[PDB]
Amino acid sequence: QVIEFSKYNPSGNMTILVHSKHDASEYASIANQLMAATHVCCEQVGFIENDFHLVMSGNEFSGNATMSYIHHLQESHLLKDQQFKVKVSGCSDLVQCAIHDCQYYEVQMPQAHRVVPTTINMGNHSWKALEIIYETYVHYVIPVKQVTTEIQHLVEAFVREQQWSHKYKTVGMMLFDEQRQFLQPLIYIPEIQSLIWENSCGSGTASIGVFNNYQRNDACKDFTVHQPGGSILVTSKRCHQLGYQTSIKGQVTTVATGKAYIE
Amino acid sequence: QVIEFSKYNPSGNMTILVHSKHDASEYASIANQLMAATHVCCEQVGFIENDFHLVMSGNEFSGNATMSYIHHLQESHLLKDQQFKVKVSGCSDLVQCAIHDCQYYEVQMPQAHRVVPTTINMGNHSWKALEIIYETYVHYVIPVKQVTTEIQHLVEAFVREQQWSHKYKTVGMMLFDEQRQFLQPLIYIPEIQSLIWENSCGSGTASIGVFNNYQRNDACKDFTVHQPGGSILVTSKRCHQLGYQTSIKGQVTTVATGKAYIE
Repeated sequence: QVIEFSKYNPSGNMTILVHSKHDASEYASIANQLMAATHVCCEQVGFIENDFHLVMSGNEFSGNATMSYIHHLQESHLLKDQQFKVKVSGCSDLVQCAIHDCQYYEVQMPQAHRVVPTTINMGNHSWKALEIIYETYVHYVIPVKQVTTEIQHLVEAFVREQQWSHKYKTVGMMLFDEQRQFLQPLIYIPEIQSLIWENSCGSGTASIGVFNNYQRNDACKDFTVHQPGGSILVTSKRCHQLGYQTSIKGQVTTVATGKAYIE
Repeated sequence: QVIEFSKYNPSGNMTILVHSKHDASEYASIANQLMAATHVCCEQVGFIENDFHLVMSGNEFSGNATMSYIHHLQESHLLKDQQFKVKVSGCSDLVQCAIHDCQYYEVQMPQAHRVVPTTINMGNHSWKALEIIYETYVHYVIPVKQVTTEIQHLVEAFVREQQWSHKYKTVGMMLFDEQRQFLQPLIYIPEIQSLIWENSCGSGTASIGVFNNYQRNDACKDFTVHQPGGSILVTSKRCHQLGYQTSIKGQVTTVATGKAYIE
């Protein structure tokens, strides 16, 4: 079976988009084969179906994969700088997207329902954190003076020991060096006990925007969040009853395009 | 810069072959970019230059990359089952290659100059091993009752503590479960202190052939060496003054072909 694909580098969160048409029932099997390290290899797969529609293999929403799709539209379909909406899996409403100058792509992110200032106990210390609750995941923004291997091991231990609400399909521990504007994102998937120190995290970058809004009572615009795989910008503002309104913006590199062979 | 490439799965030792023409001075820069995990990603890159010529990015010889090239010749250039020779980097003479029935590809491997039965001390135990000395590397075939994480950690410790002759560009620790015909290969590159538990190892599979010959005084033909990423067959015989004559044979899957973008 031949799969027409492109492989993208959105700040190291390697993404494949599929251009060829496949039955949606096959998406998980195709994506599982492409993602393998013994295959083309990537961290997530989207299927491209004015009719913009992106379906992630697991029906989840990905800001980094949506950004990759916007990049594809600009470089391949020669879309001009504009604001438009895209239908993406995991979102009830169309997602606000934009092509900006200098090949920056902006993606509206899921709404933070509420935040809770908390402390988490790891080893012999208490860490102030902001719990940010979304419809299908939770992030903890944990300010640190510096990211260290010791703290990473404490965070791994902490996530494996807690019992996580089944509401949260992913749990994010977002270690944030405020001075260096550096995010070291950990994503935990409780269902499969998967723990990953991500190269970059679009949803985590959006959480830094919410954190900034909560901490400062001011909007942030194109706030740079450095991560292991590059940087992503976050724009976030609390808009009265509409709550936090957050987008991320970044660049994407196409690393390859061609045919992948599966089955 | 556009690079026409194919990505191959030779028992998990992911290999890219480049089809487009490039200056040999550029091979290391192109290969370093393609191999990155933020790029197409692979473990080694060969450049395709009756004139069969394969140049590895680091001018080394790879049995698994040569096998991948033979696969390319069979599936793309529709070469029939035949014995032929290929010029490969790292070899003074042309390399004997074959396309066999059922898409098995055979590659003549570098000659083991000599073997030394030895013991190595790791922790509180002595392990019988066969030291197999080649022109530019050394392998230790270490029979084990079973491969364990504890033994893997002992082997890592052992290779980092020894002082290795500069003759040996790579050092291989070949943990071999004889009963299960299972090889757990570790490759150490002293110069860059790189330590890798390989998915598969063509040179290590050839060393198992030499080991079998030394241990039993008989030839082995299509002896199956199971490895983490699949299996490779080894054919090996000691031929009087010509010494050990060894080849490996295996299957290769093409996972993708297309254009990669670098610079």
